[PDB]
Amino acid sequence: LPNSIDSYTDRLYLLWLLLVTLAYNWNCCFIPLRLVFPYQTADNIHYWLIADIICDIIYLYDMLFIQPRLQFVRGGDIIVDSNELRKHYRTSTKFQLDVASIIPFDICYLFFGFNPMFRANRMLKYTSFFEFNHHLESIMDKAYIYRVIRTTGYLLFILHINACVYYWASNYEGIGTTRWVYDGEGNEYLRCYYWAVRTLITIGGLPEPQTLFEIVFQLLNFFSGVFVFSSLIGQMRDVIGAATANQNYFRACMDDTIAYMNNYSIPKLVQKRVRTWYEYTWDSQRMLDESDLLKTLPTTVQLALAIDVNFSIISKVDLFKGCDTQMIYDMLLRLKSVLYLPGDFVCKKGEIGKEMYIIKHGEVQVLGGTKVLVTLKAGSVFGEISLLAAGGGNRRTANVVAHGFANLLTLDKKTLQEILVHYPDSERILMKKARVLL
Amino acid sequence: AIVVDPSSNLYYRWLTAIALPVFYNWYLLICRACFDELQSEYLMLWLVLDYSADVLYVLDVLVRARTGFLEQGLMVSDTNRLWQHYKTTTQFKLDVLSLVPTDLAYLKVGTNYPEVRFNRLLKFSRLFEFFDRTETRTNYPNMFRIGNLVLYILIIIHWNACIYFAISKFIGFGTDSWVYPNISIPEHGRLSRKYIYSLYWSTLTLTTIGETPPPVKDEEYLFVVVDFLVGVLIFATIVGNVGSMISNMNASRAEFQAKIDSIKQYMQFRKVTKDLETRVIRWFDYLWANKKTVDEKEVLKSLPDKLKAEIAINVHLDTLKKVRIFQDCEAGLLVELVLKLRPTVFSPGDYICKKGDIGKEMYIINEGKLAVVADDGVTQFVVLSDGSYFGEISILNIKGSKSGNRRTANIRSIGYSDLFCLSKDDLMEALTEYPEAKKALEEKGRQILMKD
Amino acid sequence: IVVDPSSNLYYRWLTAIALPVFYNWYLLICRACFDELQSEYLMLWLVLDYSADVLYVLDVLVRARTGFLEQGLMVSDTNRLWQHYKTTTQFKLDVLSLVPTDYPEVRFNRLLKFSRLFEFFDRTETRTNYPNMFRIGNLVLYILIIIHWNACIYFAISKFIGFGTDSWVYPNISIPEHGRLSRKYIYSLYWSTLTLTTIGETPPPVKDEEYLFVVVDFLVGVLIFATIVGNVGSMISNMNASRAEFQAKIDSIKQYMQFRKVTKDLETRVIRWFDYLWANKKTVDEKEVLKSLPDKLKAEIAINVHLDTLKKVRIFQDCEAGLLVELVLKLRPTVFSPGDYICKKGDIGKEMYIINEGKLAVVADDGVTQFVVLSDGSYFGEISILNIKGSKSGNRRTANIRSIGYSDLFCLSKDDLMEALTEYPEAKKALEEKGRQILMKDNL
Amino acid sequence: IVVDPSSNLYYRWLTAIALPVFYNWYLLICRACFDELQSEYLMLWLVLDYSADVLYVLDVLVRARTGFLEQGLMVSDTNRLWQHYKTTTQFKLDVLSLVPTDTNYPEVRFNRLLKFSRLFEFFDRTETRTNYPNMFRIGNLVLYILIIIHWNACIYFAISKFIGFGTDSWVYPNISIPEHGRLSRKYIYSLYWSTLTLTTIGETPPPVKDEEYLFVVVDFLVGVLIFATIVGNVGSMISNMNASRAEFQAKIDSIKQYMQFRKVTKDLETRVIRWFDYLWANKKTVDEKEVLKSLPDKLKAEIAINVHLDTLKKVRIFQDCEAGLLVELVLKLRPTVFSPGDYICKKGDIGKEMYIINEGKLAVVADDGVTQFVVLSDGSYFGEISILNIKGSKSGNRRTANIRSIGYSDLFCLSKDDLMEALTEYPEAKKALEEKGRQILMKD
Ligand SMILES: Nc1nc2c(ncn2[C@@H]2O[C@@H]3COP(=O)(O)O[C@H]3[C@H]2O)c(=O)[nH]1
Ligand SMILES: Nc1nc2c(ncn2[C@@H]2O[C@@H]3COP(=O)(O)O[C@H]3[C@H]2O)c(=O)[nH]1
Ligand SMILES: Nc1nc2c(ncn2[C@@H]2O[C@@H]3COP(=O)(O)O[C@H]3[C@H]2O)c(=O)[nH]1
Ligand SMILES: Nc1nc2c(ncn2[C@@H]2O[C@@H]3COP(=O)(O)O[C@H]3[C@H]2O)c(=O)[nH]1
Ligand SMILES: *[C@@H]1O[C@H](CO)[C@@H](O)[C@H](O)[C@H]1NC(C)=O
Ligand SMILES: *[C@@H]1O[C@H](CO)[C@@H](O)[C@H](O)[C@H]1NC(C)=O
Ligand SMILES: *[C@@H]1O[C@H](CO)[C@@H](O)[C@H](O)[C@H]1NC(C)=O
Repeated sequence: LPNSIDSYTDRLYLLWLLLVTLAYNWNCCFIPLRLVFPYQTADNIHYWLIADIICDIIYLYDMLFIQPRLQFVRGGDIIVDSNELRKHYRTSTKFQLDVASIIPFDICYLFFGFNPMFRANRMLKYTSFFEFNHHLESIMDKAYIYRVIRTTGYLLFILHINACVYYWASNYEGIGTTRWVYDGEGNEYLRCYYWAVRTLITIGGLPEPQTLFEIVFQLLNFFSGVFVFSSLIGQMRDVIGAATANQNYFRACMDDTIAYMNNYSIPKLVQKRVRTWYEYTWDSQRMLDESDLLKTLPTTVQLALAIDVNFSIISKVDLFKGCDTQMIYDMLLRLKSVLYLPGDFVCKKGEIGKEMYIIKHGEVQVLGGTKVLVTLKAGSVFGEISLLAAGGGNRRTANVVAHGFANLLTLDKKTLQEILVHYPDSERILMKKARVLL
Repeated sequence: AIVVDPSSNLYYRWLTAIALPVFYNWYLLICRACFDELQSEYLMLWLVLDYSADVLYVLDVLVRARTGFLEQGLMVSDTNRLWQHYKTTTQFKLDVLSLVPTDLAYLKVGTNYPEVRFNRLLKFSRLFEFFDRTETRTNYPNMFRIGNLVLYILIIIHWNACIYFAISKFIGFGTDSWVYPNISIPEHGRLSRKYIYSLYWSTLTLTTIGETPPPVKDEEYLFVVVDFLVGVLIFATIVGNVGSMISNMNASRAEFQAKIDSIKQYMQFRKVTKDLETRVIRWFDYLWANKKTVDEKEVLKSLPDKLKAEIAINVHLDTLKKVRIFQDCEAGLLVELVLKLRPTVFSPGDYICKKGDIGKEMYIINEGKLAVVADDGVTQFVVLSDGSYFGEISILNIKGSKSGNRRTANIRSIGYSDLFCLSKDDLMEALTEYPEAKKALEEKGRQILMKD
Repeated sequence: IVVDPSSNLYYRWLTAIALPVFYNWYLLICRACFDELQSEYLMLWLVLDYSADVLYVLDVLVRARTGFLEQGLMVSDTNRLWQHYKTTTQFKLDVLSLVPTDYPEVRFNRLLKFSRLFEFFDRTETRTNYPNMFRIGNLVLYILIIIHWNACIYFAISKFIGFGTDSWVYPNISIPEHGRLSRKYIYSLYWSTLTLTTIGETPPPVKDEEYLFVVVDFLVGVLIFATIVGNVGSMISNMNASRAEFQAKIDSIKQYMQFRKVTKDLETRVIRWFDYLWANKKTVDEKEVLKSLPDKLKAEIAINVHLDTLKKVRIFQDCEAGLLVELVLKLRPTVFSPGDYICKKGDIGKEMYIINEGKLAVVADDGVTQFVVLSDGSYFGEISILNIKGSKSGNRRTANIRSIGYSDLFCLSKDDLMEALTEYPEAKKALEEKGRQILMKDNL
Repeated sequence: IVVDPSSNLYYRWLTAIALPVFYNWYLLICRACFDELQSEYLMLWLVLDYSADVLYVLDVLVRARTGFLEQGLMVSDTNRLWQHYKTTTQFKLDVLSLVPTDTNYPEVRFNRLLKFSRLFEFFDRTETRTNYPNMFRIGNLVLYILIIIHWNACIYFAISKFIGFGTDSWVYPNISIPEHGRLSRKYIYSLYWSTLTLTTIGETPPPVKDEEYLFVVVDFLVGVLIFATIVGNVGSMISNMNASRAEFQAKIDSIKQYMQFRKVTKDLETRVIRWFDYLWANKKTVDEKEVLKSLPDKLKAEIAINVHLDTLKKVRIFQDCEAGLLVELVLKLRPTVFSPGDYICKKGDIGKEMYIINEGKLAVVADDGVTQFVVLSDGSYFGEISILNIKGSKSGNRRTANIRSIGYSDLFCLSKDDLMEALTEYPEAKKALEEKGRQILMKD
């Protein structure tokens, strides 16, 4: 019992919402059961009262000692002060449902006996179940598993409610009176649940309804079964289309560029290299383009995400001490991440150079024209002698080939000058370090 | 000389008052035609209700002869041109066919055949127009989509029940095992039993459940196979509409979750530290829980520039008149300033601008609480609050001073601040056409620089 | 004579060859399996067989003299067309579909011209104006063909097993109730509908082959049902995709106006604007409509839309031809609400407007008096855009222009104008001297 | 030797190990539950079980020699591969699928089903390798349906054997009757019952006892979930199979509604619609940079020098300038598809684009009369003087000749500004192109 409950990094609070879910699920799944079936007998009534008192104690402990302790954000600032948390929960819209649910109609047991229709206000605390659903769907690493289990749970719950309504209608017409009603001969909940399954699921094969109340019942129940089965198909389609969305988008762009390379008659080796790039990009990043993702975020989280992945790689090179931090942040926001297949040429000796290469998760070699001089492992630098020079400047000194699936981080010279025009003093000191180092 | 307005609320109250007797005419005209105890038993009630439906049909002709229309932007308000634009429509032909006086033949046959009133179903366009106006007007569009779909398939299930009872009356009551049973038996001869068993048969056939007795004759085989193929099309539209309602009831939730899983996939690929990972994740859950996850430029993209400007004024101007600097300025500069603002939300602990950097942005605080700190850590010098302002001294680049364009202090956020980013270049191109306002902003910058 | 494959005569031939292909599918499996349709109406099936083979050899000639495109040009050399036809596989399918192997079981190669039926369905789907209604009709035709072929397969399996030896099979056809051909076809159609829609009022099977056929038929009916539901679900999701996108835009706007606490007058003004944009069908914007087109068709649509409106004003008629082409390429239209001020007094105007289907009026400062009422075709914004001597103001609005109704203007921005005004120098000296004449016309 | 997991030898092993995993699943539940299929064909099951255990042992020996990518290149060290195998949970599963639990009991070989990962890996590799992904997704769904139908048939026969044959009306009937006592009748009636239960049809006899009621409730509830997943996974396949056609129909109908709103004349309307029909018939509906924006510059340049360097090697201005500059040129080239008769540029329009003809036939038409001076075929080139803009020319600030298409030409365009950004890094070739343009302008 902390002074203030964080409710995002609190597994204990998730276990408490599991406890209010279990009390609320006891009420929803055992209100109509005791209300319709004769499972509230005289030698089980203390067991039903013991678990219903445990349910009311969990409801009351929720309304008193946990839900007035929740850390919430008002006006930007988070709140720790416990009287202010108590004022926020007391002036919330959860408290209307909670104090409307915990109203003791169990003191009305002296008027009309032990009747669980008095306790049918305990099902009004649905917001604890939906808070538990949202909190479990947010903590889970695979939300489609819990969406499938929740759609199964709603399906089994509507079949349980329909089994209780069929046993009410059987007791209302009389048990064993007509051919449609329940006969009486087996386990009452199992045969009534079987009828609710074969009606709700729109199967049929049951006895045909005989009187007019049974025809109205079977007609409304078959209509609700059509819409329950249609909602079940729609929920499974939503889970499927939101489960294979990234895979279907990757496959759609892959077959789109295969259709382009077959439409313009491109050979099998180049098509195999494009397909090898696509399979390695899916096996590494599990996404098509990371720049398309990072263009959606704010600039501050973009800055921190670029810093935590590249600032160690920039600072582990001995060259980059003297550069200033605003230019370093802008060049880390203006890095481009490309991939090189094994054997590809990143720097051909004699071509023009316009790129500073920051290597990350790869291993390229320099060939000065097949001997290995120094195998550049991850974190190293090359392409630094054509970035500092104006115009053509210097050509490449050696053929640089990528040995493995190298994932270079590239810094183009045009984007470097587009950074540099907003930083004159940085341009000056950068040119000075350029002249001293070369 | 009254002209109604088709975008108003009087026209929508008339669309409700004419989608009542159109729906009555569809439902109870097929039922009174096929069942023949409804027409003969409740004859005074149907005389009263058909008088009401015909009076509302005449008034719908008089209202459609006064619905204004748009040419050159303005509402047309002259009665001769309204009557001419009504008369050159097909809807006038459908309305004057829907008011053909077949009550002469209805009194000729002995007030027993409402088969002659089936041209009263010809105002289906008023019913479709009411459902269209409600589905754009209401606050629960998915609940109205399911109410509209349930009304459409209940029209079809009711019409097919009346068709099955008319087919059974044509073949003979209780000659086969498929037709409706013998109505001289007093259990099946009641009208509630007739209609509810015919509706039960029609629901079972048109939703492809089939617990019905199997047909005997070829006309019954043919009607049952036509009803089963119509029923598999009706079940296909039910599953398609409820699947579309489920896919559009959490479309924004699914796109936010796709963004969350893509960020989590990127951060497990590049392997960021867990404090930054939970910072970005709690930052995105805060943006979803405070309903601000979608960017203001993408929400307001569909709007015209005039309504974008009025929305930007009515949001940002009550913040931008709490700044103690911009109080002597004009309407065009305030309009362009609240146009060129872009809000970015910061998390706690996040740095806005660090000391010793080149200033390229100006910030105006709105629903936030900040703190200028030193280089050591969390030392609150000034707590910048709601409506206050910073960043206005290192974007103007006033040379000849001791500071220049260097942001003089480390600024961090205390809470979940929601600043208004106002860029340097977005200010200098918001002062390019206004040189007197430019030198007024330079003289107030000289005042606040003489303070700094 | 070369039949052009995108013409209207070729689609009339696609209709006239998709008729006997559909006949050959439907009635060839029915006449093969039922043996009383084939044996009773033998003159009618000989007449329709003669007409189907005549249309099949005429389709061989028409596919021999149809054209194709090399280098964008229509080929009309008949030996090249015949060689391009003979190299394809559809000539092999047409010469297989016209082997006179002549019991219509020997005529079952006539179903091999299925590509003309698929071509007719695709050409109608990209030519008609009710594509979802045609796709519903196409899906209903496909499932009626499968229901029919399953009825014929059930009657063939019943005839192979024995008529009325089991309870599963078709009953004993020597009884005159079950012996008629109408009863045979409609009971086999009723059985195949009950099986392939997975309903099951059918009698249960007895032998292992009947059990296995009903298993295979129920799995095929499950996949048929799944394909029907998937086609109608994608069609319902595409029939209102534009409506759902516009409602998502409306709901995001209303969520923004709830979150940023926008006042009720502006909330009902934006709600009135979205109601107007709904009721007058402008739910998609022209800036995203005109992105997918090529630049040549975009320029030609800009000519044919804007030039007849732009030459309605006589003082803007003195302009150069290709420069007017570029000007109507860069004219960007907007729509204004009633009561919306186009320009107040104390705002420096950076836009020129040409009124197209609207009605604007000039008013005083906070006073609705009508000096003049601008109309369709007239224009304004011309004295504060070319930097002329004003009345000690330069570029300032000297009049308040409201909107009387839902007016629509052609917004031509100042810097957007000038960045292409700089490239044509002498023509722009002519335009700036014309603007000096307009300023002389209004007020020195 | 180290087996590379991206090669084709590893996919041949994925087929040769997804064969006995599928045998072990299917026939191990059927041999366990049916008890005459195990007893009769015992020599066949001894041969197939020895073969499946030999393939499982070779699968362990292959997974101990399957390479894996560490820092971009494959590990070839066999001790490193063996330690990376031993630290996996798949080593525990691939050792647990080989324990000697042992003729009369095939339930002691139920640990052979634990190698499901090889079967799911083979289905994933076939769906990423085959040319028909929706056909393989239908085959995968039908195979999962048939495994579920078969396992439920075996479970119904085991439950009926446990309860008693023919004691109830729900269970499998009496085994000493020789009609029901044969193995083909046993398996096909249990498969018929499992199909009719799991597809939720329910024409089978209803349950009598309580465990039969509970098994049929659980069976209907498994079947409605499985049959909702199947209908959803077919409808999602159909919707994401025709999403591209639906997007093209949305573009076509939005541009149609825009033209019928803006009152575009019928000739331009028919020209736009015939251009869209041509684009849909020749499948150039996508945009080139929109479908290659995700590839890196090296592979974009590889495709671009593969398809454009053949037409760009024979040109007047870029003959032997620089190989990397031709790479940057074919990266910065950009397509536009033109209509027949469509003028590319008249007399009077200022030039800013160079065009390279590729699969088209153009014409230098005159002003008034349609006379073809010389037809420019594919590989030819124009726009050169108006993208070089040299001083000392006639310098009329107009293009000097009309260019009009004869057929559907596919011009690959090039802007002068994109030329200058290609030409910044090599200024000697800049001066070379200026002098070549001067030569061709003087020798026009
Ligand atoms: N030639 C060469 N370049 C090296 C070596 N080690 C690091 N580098 C860098 O690798 C480079 C590849 O590109 P550059 O020609 O631009 O310049 C070269 C050097 O900066 C080496 O041993 N030889
Ligand atoms: N230096 C400074 N800036 C302050 C103070 N209070 C508010 N601010 C704002 O904080 C700033 C941080 O960025 P700037 O340098 O851009 O400009 C500074 C001011 O606008 C203060 O006491 N000192
Ligand atoms: N100032 C002024 N503008 C007028 C008058 N009548 C029509 N107009 C137009 O109204 C205008 C409003 O915008 P502009 O300043 O752009 O230019 C002005 C003129 O084109 C008039 O009497 N005075
Ligand atoms: N004037 C002219 N242009 C030609 C000729 N042959 C090809 N072209 C190209 O056609 C052009 C049309 O546009 P440009 O003026 O831009 O430049 C011209 C040339 O590049 C020719 O004989 N004369
Ligand atoms: C219906 O019932 C009446 C009286 O019960 C009887 O005379 C008549 O024959 C019955 N009709 C049929 C078709 O059986
Ligand atoms: C079918 O009926 C005929 C006469 O009605 C009879 O001779 C024959 O045996 C019957 N066949 C079967 C299989 O019942
Ligand atoms: C099955 O048949 C045998 C002999 O025909 C009989 O003894 C046995 O009781 C039957 N089984 C049942 C369950 O009746």
